[PDB]
Amino acid sequence: MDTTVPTFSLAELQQGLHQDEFRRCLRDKGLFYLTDCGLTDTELKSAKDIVIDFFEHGSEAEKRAVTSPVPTMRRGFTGLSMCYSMGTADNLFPSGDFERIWTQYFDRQYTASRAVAREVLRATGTEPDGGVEAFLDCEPLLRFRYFPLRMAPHYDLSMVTLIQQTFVSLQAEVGGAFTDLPYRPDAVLVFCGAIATLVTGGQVKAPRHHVAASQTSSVFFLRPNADFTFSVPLARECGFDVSLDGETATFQDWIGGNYVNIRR
Amino acid sequence: MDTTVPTFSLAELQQGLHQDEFRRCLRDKGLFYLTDCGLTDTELKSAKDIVIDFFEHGSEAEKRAVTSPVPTMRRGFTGLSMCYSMGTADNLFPSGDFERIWTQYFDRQYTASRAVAREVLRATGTEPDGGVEAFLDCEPLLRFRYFPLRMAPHYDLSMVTLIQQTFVSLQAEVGGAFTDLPYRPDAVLVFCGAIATLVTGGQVKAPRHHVAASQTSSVFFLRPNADFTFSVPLARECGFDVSLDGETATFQDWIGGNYVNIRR
Amino acid sequence: MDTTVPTFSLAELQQGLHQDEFRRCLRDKGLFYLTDCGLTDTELKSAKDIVIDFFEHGSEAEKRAVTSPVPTMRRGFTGLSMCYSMGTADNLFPSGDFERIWTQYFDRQYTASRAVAREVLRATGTEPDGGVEAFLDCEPLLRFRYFPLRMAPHYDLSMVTLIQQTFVSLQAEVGGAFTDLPYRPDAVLVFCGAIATLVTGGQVKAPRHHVAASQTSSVFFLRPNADFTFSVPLARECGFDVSLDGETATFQDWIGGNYVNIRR
Ligand SMILES: CC(C)C(=O)C(=O)O
Ligand SMILES: CC(C)C(=O)C(=O)O
Ligand SMILES: CC(C)C(=O)C(=O)O
Ligand SMILES: [Fe+2]
Ligand SMILES: [Fe+2]
Ligand SMILES: [Fe+2]
Repeated sequence: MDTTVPTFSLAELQQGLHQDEFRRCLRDKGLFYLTDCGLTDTELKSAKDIVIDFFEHGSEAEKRAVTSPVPTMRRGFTGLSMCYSMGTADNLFPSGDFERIWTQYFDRQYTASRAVAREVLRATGTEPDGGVEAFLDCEPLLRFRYFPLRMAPHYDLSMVTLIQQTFVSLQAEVGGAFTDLPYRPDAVLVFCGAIATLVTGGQVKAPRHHVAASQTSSVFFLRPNADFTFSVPLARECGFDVSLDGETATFQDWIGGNYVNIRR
Repeated sequence: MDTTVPTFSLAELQQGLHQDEFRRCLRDKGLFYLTDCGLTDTELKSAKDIVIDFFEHGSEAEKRAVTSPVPTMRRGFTGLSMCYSMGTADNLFPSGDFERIWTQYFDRQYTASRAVAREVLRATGTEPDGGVEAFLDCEPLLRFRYFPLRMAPHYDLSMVTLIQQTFVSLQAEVGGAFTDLPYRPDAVLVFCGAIATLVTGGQVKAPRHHVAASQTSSVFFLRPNADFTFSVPLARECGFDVSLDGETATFQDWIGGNYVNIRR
Repeated sequence: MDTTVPTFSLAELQQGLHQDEFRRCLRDKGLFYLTDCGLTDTELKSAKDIVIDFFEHGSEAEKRAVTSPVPTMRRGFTGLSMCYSMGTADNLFPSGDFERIWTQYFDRQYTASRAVAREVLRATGTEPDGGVEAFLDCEPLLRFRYFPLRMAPHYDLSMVTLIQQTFVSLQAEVGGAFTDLPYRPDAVLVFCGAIATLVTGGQVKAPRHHVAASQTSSVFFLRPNADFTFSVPLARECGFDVSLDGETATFQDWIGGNYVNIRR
């Protein structure tokens, strides 16, 4: 088996091309680069520069105004390296220019994430309980980190995670070995998460990955709604060590009352 | 903005003084020293000496008699450095003298914690679902540690946490930088926790803190009851990344079936 | 008190012998070696050799065929050192010979685990809610690790955990000090877990242990069903820091929707 991380054009997938290859990739690797999805180094520059400007030239007062009262990294500024997070609502923006630039950037990320997830579902003949569109109108989280192992091995609990980033620190398990994941100015890196594995009945792999040890990274988590419902027996069938009584359960029943993005 | 950790007299607060300054502190810093609350180095000496005596001169048999069958550090003796924990009931005391001394010490800590939390609620015009007194008649946990980073950065999930302690190891984020928190023989240190943030609708900050690397520390967590109820949309509004279906939820729905005191 | 890790013959226990000594051990130590339970170095050789052969001579393709889409270590092969896991159903076997050998090995482990747990319940006069047999027909997990501190201090959340293994790395807290736990070709090592503490009302200790830093170890967790029910007030009485509203709760209510095997 070739341990090369493949690349797929979103447009070609939506045209019904490379279906066998796509299904194979999802099952055996669970990761791939995605082109023709409206996201490149171009649509990233604007957002990157303005947030970097904020991280470097923003005053403690300005940063305070966009910092949540609890340091959860859900919205606004966070000092972990620095981070800026946002979602579909309840956002914290430092300026009008910043808001316009980041709202557009977030929208493009959310659109691309839903589109590729839509293809993952179609290629596996998966109809989520409640329908595809209700499943995809969810609870995304975008996190931009600035770093002027650096992250332990783990897998994502998202449906899919889109990464842009800017030495190759990011590595993922492929074929049984850690493969480097360099940036592609013309594409976005896609990691399938445990929810893709769960909703498709085990047809999709959620690969482990980590960051080895100055750069920036944009991570977009497409996460299901709390009421997303699934089959308990089926979950057991593909590796989930669930402690759920009954035949069906929700994302909330499984993970709890607070979103958990990664797992070791 | 001045990054000085302020001090407030509990008596003066209860008199309606320094309200604007108190509200400001709660919002921008989330920590402060508290005087005139019935807790000083005097009321600590008795408890400290007797527990230290136990840690140093107690036999393995005597320690066994006050050690829980599961090493949870909820009640009795624990060997992590050593620790002694207690609550409102189901306690484990090694001697009659010990029980009298620590029951009085616990009562003073619980009274002071409820009193300052009462002021936090009043200064923010907060009426918890179910009322103030039902909210404050809760599930406190007192932990005394003896140490004859030493603790990773985190925030507390309590309403408020009171610390006495005895080189300055304790540090908290203030103004965007770690500020030392030395002991005050005449005051107790108060950290606001995530529940203060939650119940007040985001009017209170839960500051991150840690312990840098021989001394003793008394930590009192004022924790809500499992059935404490709050608004889900409001929680989302102040930074909580909740995965809760519906409009209202309980502490148990959010955190789960076991108390969690801190979060990184 | 003697800090020696005792040994009990399962057959002698089932005959009503050494009851006081057994109860004492369960209360003060929570661990012991078990002989005459159908498990020795003999019944381990076959399984060990064949899995070692797989770990060393198995191709990436063969390992892939028995690897779950999510890296949970619940079933099949896992590359953490390597590991092979199995349960009562939904298993992944690389060959017919492997399946026959490991199914028999698993059955012997499950039978021995239920038998000793049955004795733990009898010696403490414990009748689980719903009855003994329903409690023991549960959700076991067997994990075989190959290692051609190595594990932080923790306690198990199982009813009981059986260990075989093959310098003494394994250590447990006994009498207030870490005692080495060498292998016994004629016996299996038994650690009592938090569920034994819980179901017996605090009559059984769940000892902390860890692995100091090439060998193999077989760990069998006898875990309760999600619907196992217990008394909340009683749980509080023996050290469990539960945040459960009401008088009764289930394992799922306490731990959540995913099994958790250990706790620090
Ligand atoms: C650091 C990025 C690449 C990541 O894996 C994550 O945030 O889950
Ligand atoms: C160590 C003390 C100061 C603490 O932060 C805690 O226990 O939460
Ligand atoms: C490593 C083994 C002995 C263990 O303690 C466990 O897996 O819980
Ligand atoms: Fe990740
Ligand atoms: Fe703390
Ligand atoms: Fe263990």
